[PDB]
Amino acid sequence: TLFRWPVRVYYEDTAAGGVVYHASYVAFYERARTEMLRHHHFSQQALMAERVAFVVRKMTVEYYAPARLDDMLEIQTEITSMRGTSLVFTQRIVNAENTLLNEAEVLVVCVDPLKMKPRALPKSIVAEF
Amino acid sequence: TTLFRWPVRVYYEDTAAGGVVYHASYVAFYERARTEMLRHHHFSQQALMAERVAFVVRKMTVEYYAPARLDDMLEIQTEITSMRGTSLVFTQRIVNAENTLLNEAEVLVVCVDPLKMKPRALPKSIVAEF
Amino acid sequence: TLFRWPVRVYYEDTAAGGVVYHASYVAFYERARTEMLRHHHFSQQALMAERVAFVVRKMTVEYYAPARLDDMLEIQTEITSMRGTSLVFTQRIVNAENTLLNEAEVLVVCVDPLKMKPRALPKSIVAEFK
Amino acid sequence: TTLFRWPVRVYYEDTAAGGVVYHASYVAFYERARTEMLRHHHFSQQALMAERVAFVVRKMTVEYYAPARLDDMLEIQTEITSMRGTSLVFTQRIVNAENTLLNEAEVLVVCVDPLKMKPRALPKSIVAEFK
Ligand SMILES: CCCCCCCCCC(=O)SCCNC(=O)CCNC(=O)[C@H](O)C(C)(C)COP(=O)(O)OP(=O)(O)OC[C@H]1O[C@@H](n2cnc3c(N)ncnc32)[C@H](O)[C@@H]1OP(=O)(O)O
Ligand SMILES: CCCCCCCCCC(=O)SCCNC(=O)CCNC(=O)[C@H](O)C(C)(C)COP(=O)(O)OP(=O)(O)OC[C@H]1O[C@@H](n2cnc3c(N)ncnc32)[C@H](O)[C@@H]1OP(=O)(O)O
Ligand SMILES: CCCCCCCCCC(=O)SCCNC(=O)CCNC(=O)[C@H](O)C(C)(C)COP(=O)(O)OP(=O)(O)OC[C@H]1O[C@@H](n2cnc3c(N)ncnc32)[C@H](O)[C@@H]1OP(=O)(O)O
Repeated sequence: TLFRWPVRVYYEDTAAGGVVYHASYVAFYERARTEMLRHHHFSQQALMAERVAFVVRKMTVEYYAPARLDDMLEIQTEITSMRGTSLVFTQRIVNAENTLLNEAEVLVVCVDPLKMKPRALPKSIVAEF
Repeated sequence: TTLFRWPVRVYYEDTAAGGVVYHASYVAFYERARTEMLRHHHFSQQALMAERVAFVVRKMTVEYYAPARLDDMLEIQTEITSMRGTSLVFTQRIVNAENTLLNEAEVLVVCVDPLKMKPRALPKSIVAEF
Repeated sequence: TLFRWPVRVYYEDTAAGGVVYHASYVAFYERARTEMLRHHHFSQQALMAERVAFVVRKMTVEYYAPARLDDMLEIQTEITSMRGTSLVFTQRIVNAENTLLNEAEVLVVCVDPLKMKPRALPKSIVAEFK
Repeated sequence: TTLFRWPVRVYYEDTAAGGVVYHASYVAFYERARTEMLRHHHFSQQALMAERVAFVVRKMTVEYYAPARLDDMLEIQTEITSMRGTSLVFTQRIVNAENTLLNEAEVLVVCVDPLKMKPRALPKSIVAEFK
């Protein structure tokens, strides 16, 4: 099931060319994944105290069109694959005219954050998705 | 003054090793709140740029009283406390969900022509509003 | 050939939990491409005079092991293919024990800065990196 | 007056729309220079964390006189001007390649135990380095 998250573009996100810096979109995608988890009752600050954490293992981003200061964007996010210790997020960003700006596929691994050691997905998360 | 409130969620990008918000992130938070205060009064800084009007920070003092942390929902509070000629002073504060005062700042802002970095007078539209 | 660029990890690059934030690596790779180009005298000035800019079209990043605060990293960068209007950069990050932390493949398109429309690579870029 | 100098190149990531360096990026640059001044004196904050020693910014004043721009090579200049109990004051400035003064800052830094966010005395070996 799709999760939608709005993001306003501020000065901090722009670069000298007048458009959003290509790495700023990477952060935007992370916020949307965090809010999708939050919507299903997962706080990563809370989980870290339980020695549960999620890290990016692989990421592909393809850039089609720019965003500019003051644009209101929408990040669209789905969990498309789920396995033992990892899951795949498929994401994209559109602007207020529904123009596709870019899209990403993100492989995420569940780890023990003190050992950086992969651990099985909590069955709560497997059931919730 | 007419106070303006803006909520901000703390994400991983805002945090640093050791588990508190990085000190420069607060500076960005304060800027977002000034931008949204302007938006609430019908001003767009992308729009004003084509009109050769922009705002730059000239001086800033920040007090860090207590840390924010990952997943905190914060409130930025913003007032314009002084205006004259080309510049204005914002007084801003940050509180958390307990109403703990985490941070406060005083920001001197100068209106400039962006293609030249010259100070120019605050345009009458702005000063009329605030 | 191979171009090497050192990068020190600072607090701004780290996140809560004590590792480098994943988007920080993306900026590190961009610095190394910029410095690779500079090493061949393709400074920003030189690119502007050639009426070219470079934009990232597609990028894949593999995160094998974390960098941490105070690590001195080495970014290794090579142009692995060059065709028409685009370049592919292959890049890797190792730490001071030569542990492979990260690698990336970056498709970069040559654009004119007016419409940001694709344009053929400058003959000097082609001549230098063939 | 044992000044420490640190060079910084301005990259795209540091700039904002309009073509100047974003005002918060200077704050990061000053932090890098303090960290390198500590490193030159043989201290690592990652290592100090393991000993429950950390440094946090308590107050900062920044003055923006003139902008840095893409690809400028800057020099950050840093001195410790006060050192007392749990805290130090850093005085810093940024010049560009023509020695134009772009920026000045004063930063009050407090030593804390990072697990309790509670101030503690400066490590004796750090006090010895900068006295
Ligand atoms: C971490 C501190 C806690 C706080 C979290 C901070 C949150 C902030 C968010 C970020 O910015 S994360 C920072 C950037 N990312 C990193 O630093 C991660 C660095 N990578 C690692 O440390 C290791 O790669 C990792 C611990 C994630 C995995 O180690 P391994 O090499 O032992 O993984 P392994 O080979 O055992 O396989 C793990 C899973 O990935 C799958 N996998 C690995 N490579 C794959 C691939 N290339 N394609 C498809 N699947 C792949 C693999 O099959 C398996 O799936 P399953 O067990 O569910 O079947
Ligand atoms: C820390 C983990 C590893 C290090 C990471 C370094 C990252 C890189 C550098 C940074 O980015 S630092 C992040 C930004 N700075 C901060 O988060 C510092 C936040 N400030 C504090 O936690 C305290 O002010 C500090 C421990 C430094 C000093 O506490 P004190 O009480 O000893 O000093 P002070 O007298 O100056 O405190 C002023 C006011 O803050 C109040 N306060 C202090 N800590 C508080 C607290 N934890 N919660 C609520 N209020 C607090 C304090 O009681 C007092 O209130 P009143 O004036 O009304 O009496
Ligand atoms: C095009 C940008 C559009 C907006 C995009 C940014 C929005 C996002 C928010 C930010 O991140 S703002 C970026 C950080 N802030 C700055 O870069 C502001 C830099 N400051 C200046 O360019 C000038 O100080 C300013 C135009 C604001 C005022 O110039 P003034 O000379 O009329 O005022 P002032 O007397 O306060 O300037 C103090 C000293 O700086 C000197 N100065 C100013 N501009 C200079 C310059 N360009 N080159 C060398 N010196 C300069 C000025 O002459 C004077 O030197 P002296 O008192 O020692 O004689």
